[PDB]
Amino acid sequence: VDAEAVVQQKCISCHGGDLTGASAPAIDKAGANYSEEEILDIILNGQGGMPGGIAKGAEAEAVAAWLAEKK
Ligand code: HEC
Repeated sequence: VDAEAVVQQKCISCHGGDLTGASAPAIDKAGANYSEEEILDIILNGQGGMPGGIAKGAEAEAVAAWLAEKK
C-alpha cells in the first residue's frame, strides 16, 4: 500500500496538505500522541468530529503504521 498517496487522496481535505491542520487538527506528529492501534481505530471508526469509514483494511493499517512513526 502506498500510505502517503492514500493520505494525500483521503485525509488532506480536513487535515491540510502537509498534515499540519486545516478545518480539522494537525496529524503530522500523530505518532507522538497516539499508538498505531489508536490511529487505526480512528481511521476505521472515526472519533469525535471525524467520520468513520474513510479507509479500510490493509489501506487503513498501512496508513496507521505510517502515521504512528511520525513524531
Ligand atoms: C474531515 C471529513 C476528515 C477527514 C477526511 C479525515 N479526518 Fe481525521 N479528523 C477529523 C476531525 C474533525 C478530527 C478531530 C476529532 C478528534 O477529536 O480527535 C480528526 C482527528 C483525527 C486524528 C486524531 C487527532 C489528531 O491526531 O489530530 C487522527 C489521527 C486522524 N484524524 C487521522 C485521519 C486520517 C489518517 C485520515 C485519512 C484516512 C483522516 N483523519 C481523514 C476530520 C477528518
